[PDB]
Amino acid sequence: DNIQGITKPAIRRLARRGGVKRISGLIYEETRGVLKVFLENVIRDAVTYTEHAKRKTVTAMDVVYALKRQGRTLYGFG
Amino acid sequence: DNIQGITKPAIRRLARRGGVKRISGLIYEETRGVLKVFLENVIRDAVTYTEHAKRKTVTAMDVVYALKRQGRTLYGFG
Amino acid sequence: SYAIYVYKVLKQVHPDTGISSKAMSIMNSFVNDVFERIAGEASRLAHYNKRSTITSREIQTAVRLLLPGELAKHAVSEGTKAVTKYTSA
Amino acid sequence: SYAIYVYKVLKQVHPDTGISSKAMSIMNSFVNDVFERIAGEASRLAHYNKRSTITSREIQTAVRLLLPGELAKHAVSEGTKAVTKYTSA
Amino acid sequence: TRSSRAGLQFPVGRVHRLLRKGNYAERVGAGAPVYLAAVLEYLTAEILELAGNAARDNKKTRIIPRHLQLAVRNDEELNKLLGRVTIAQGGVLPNIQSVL
Amino acid sequence: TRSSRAGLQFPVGRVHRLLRKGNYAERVGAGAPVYLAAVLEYLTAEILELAGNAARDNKKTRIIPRHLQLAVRNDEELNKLLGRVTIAQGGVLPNIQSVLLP
Amino acid sequence: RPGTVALREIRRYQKSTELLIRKLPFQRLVREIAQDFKTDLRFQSSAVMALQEASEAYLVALFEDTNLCAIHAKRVTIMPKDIQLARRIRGE
Amino acid sequence: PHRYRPGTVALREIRRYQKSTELLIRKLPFQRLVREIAQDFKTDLRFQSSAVMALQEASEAYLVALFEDTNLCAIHAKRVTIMPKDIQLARRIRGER
DNA sequence: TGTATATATCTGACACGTGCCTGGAGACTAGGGAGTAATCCCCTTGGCGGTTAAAACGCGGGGGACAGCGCGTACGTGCGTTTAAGCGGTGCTAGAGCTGTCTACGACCAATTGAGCGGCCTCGGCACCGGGATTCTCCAG
DNA sequence: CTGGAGAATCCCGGTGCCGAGGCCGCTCAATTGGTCGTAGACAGCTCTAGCACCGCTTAAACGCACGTACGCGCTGTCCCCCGCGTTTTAACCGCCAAGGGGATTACTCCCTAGTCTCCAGGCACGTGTCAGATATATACA
Repeated sequence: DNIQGITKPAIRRLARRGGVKRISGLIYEETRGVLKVFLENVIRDAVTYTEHAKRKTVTAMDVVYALKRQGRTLYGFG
Repeated sequence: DNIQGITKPAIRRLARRGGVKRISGLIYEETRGVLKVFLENVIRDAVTYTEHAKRKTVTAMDVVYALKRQGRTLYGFG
Repeated sequence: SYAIYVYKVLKQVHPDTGISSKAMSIMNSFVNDVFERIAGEASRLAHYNKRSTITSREIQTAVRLLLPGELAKHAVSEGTKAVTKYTSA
Repeated sequence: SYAIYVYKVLKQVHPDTGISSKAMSIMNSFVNDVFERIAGEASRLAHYNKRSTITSREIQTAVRLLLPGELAKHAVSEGTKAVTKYTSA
Repeated sequence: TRSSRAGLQFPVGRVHRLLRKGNYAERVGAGAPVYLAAVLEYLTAEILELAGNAARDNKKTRIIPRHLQLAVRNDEELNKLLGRVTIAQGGVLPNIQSVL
Repeated sequence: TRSSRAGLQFPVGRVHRLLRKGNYAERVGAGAPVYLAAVLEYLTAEILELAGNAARDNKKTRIIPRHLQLAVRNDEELNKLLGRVTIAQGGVLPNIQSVLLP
Repeated sequence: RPGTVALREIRRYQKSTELLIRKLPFQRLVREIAQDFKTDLRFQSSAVMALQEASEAYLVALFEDTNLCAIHAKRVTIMPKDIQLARRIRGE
Repeated sequence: PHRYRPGTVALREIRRYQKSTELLIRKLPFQRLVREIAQDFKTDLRFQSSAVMALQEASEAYLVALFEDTNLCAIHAKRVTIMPKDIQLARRIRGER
């Protein structure tokens, strides 16, 4: 139940950096939905790269390759 | 001023093609503006292709390469 | 030009249906498009595990990267079994 | 890596400024990222003129495609300056 | 053919020729264009099935890129495949909003 | 190195040797990657110069990736070049709109 | 009535596939702005019509995102601020 | 009765966590969520924890892309309120739906 | 006014059909790309075990998106008119393809060599921190 | 309302930690003295393609009446995110073994490019006829 482990007032603080005055309660769960979609895409293709490398231990270079291919390239991790 | 060759009734027919009922006069020159920005982009990088190619007749494969670069894939010309 | 194989498989599937030259160029540019999608992704994929030889496991892995779910299972099915029938010769 | 080169040019520009290793990996990763950006653009544009060889006109074309404006022309001035200075020797 | 080795129709040696002169690696295993041309022949098969059935069901006899337009826009997997892709001579699908 | 031969710092042999070892073309022209790495010391001077200036703007000596974050995002050409790509631990450009203010 | 026949016109231009704008002032506009870099290039006319193809395809896509804005802003009257949101999310 | 106004305090703390440079969520439920969702696909997965830290980083950065983008969407709709049509709209404009 | 339904001949487009040639395989080779046996160590897994900050939870508060109404407009339809785009017909005109052409340019071997690689002190920049100065401000006029 | 008690936050001055910075061999990665068939621009000019003048026309476009249909402002809502404070739970700090997995020893394997041919698969390069374009003739909302 760690999709609930990202807590509701933490999502409210994501509206604090997000700049929201009035927060509908449905936004939390749909945010967990898009979150679930985004994450399961990333680990899905990432574990596809992992199974090509004949591995059992997931490295960060997987999500380097995926987030490169997902157009959200991240730095500072090689 | 052949930007007026992009006629206001044609903008109306494309707006109906988008399903627009009440069309402000504000919309037409804004269409000329943002559309012409896309035009300046296309003539810019396209003339970078052709002038890079040192050729004097701009062919179709040039703007195939250009729209290809813009994330804008078009079929039926290759 | 890709009129040969698209048009012949078209004669294998839809006998009573016509085609324009425009859509035939759409087929040519389409196979060129996704062809270079796969060649690019696999070309990145081989270096990722320090390999320099383009074999089929990289390709089928790339299919597992690209196609979502159902048609990925169908593409792995008919394509992988097509490779198996290729190995039967 | 390229941390020492960013270190040297850093001390050419800002001698009185430190740097963190994490930001060093941020911008080293950025340098490598743009390195494959120009490598890919140089690859497709190398395919376009169908040459076996990429020169500074193709690379210059790639930068003048990607980089927005006069600062790119000053990069043409710096690159043409140092390379053209390096040429006849 | 090597398609006759495989039982298929896409050209193994010609797609493999595009692999050899597509300039991606120095030495290339020949097993990759078999699965490549196999998958492209399958994707080709369902997209031509949507083509001939889509244009044929609409009281039309020749496939026109209009029917490529509402053929792709009637599909979700092709929407996943051809999202940044524009079809020439296609127009749009008959898509009018309920507000319209 | 050929860099100091050309009045550069960025390595010619490593990068040009990667230009053979990257699977792009058959032949690798000599003047192209030195021109390229010269553009790299140009843009490196751009973002590093902005990084030193911004690191001084909070009166600090050592650069944190925050100053990279508002270094790129406050430049027109950098943020236009880097609207899609995210850096780690950089943070967010502070932006108050009219919806917060009365 | 102002619009039902126009809705049929919506079904016609959403049914038709060819272009709608006068092609010679369009071509002289292409050459006109094109004189910023070199005057009087040689063109395929169909290439110019293909710039019109992908260009107006981007336009119709902007009518769809602006259209969803008008759905979202509860209106049928598109505004330049609707184009501000649409271009803004597209990053323009 | 040490009270404040009902509303200004949230705006100031908005000014802080917009103005500042830190994450908002925990570490271990995220890490066990990496393990949790990841067990569904292949068994016996061993995880670099710094990869999990990087994925939490890119996660919340993508969340900044989310709430800032759909923030501007709700701003256009004459609202300070986020509605589900903001999310589904803006992600449809992204081409995601 | 828009729609549906047999009738008719004409067009050109794509299927068909002819002539030329090219494109990928068959066998053979060679040494090396890449799995593999072994296999080791250290590090990540999965827990213990003390700590405490997190977040949830309750109790209201006054004002947010929408709604009802309603004012007050900006434009779509129709219509006259002519007109420049369309058309089409031809005339004038040069631009990339083709053949060559002629030699430079990155492989190619090995030799060199010295810059960074791996690693180890280390200085003071900074990271909380005790405590104060100052501005902002929630609630009073 | 302007204008202050009290937090917000910057600041003024410790400290002490190890992070960046610098220090020390030592290569191994970059650099080059030399060969080696060659890849790409221009010479020359086309012929096709593409711009341009001549000359008639029309839904398109531009101009105009009108009567609308929609954008939004004023007031009203209650409930709902936030305010105050509270209470727990698992997050967090610090700790133990372990065998897995990545690396490291070459090992050891067959494979994947180079060459000539081949020769029919396949690609230049034309006609026709019929779905449809476009009428040709027919009944209804």
